[PDB]
Amino acid sequence: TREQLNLCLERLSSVLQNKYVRCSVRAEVRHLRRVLCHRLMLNPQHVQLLFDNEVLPDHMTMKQIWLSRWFGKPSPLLLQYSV
Amino acid sequence: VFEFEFSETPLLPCYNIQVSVAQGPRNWLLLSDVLKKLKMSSRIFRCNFPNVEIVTIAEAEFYRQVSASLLFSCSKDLEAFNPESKELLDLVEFTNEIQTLLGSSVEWLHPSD
Repeated sequence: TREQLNLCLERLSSVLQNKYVRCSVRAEVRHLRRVLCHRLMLNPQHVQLLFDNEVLPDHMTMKQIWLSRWFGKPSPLLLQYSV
Repeated sequence: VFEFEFSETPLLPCYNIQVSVAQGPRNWLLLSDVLKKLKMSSRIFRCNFPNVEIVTIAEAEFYRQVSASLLFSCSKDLEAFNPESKELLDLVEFTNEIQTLLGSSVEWLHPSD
């Protein structure tokens, strides 16, 4: 298989449940947004993903976010979501 | 199709390690990490999962493959290991069954909702 990486999701200013997420390195922001919608039982496009209070583009992969903002930081990668 | 693991408990590190040339790199957990979380004996684990692959690997070799990875660029994610060690480590193959046993739920995202 392909590399897996570990995320921890945090609500910022209806909550999650299981905030630790493992996914494929190729998983993209858009995919995570939809999977989160499913778990929170929301319509599509009601969850945006953020790092350091800025919205992440739909086409960015989890691996990019790691290398660009989390390089040399301890696992898991910390992301936030808004509803 | 994309596979996601959700857990309200921190995740064990997943290691991408080639054990056989024929197989290429595969995903594994350190068995001691699994056994610690469950406080379970090696014996009970192997009895209950007789067909989950466990392999032994030199800690030295383990260190080289793991440090090669950009995702293990933090010193903290490697400090439990010794680059020159001749000790053998046990790796358990990282299956959905193991993820489930360790308390997580596995979800599948398809092109549609």
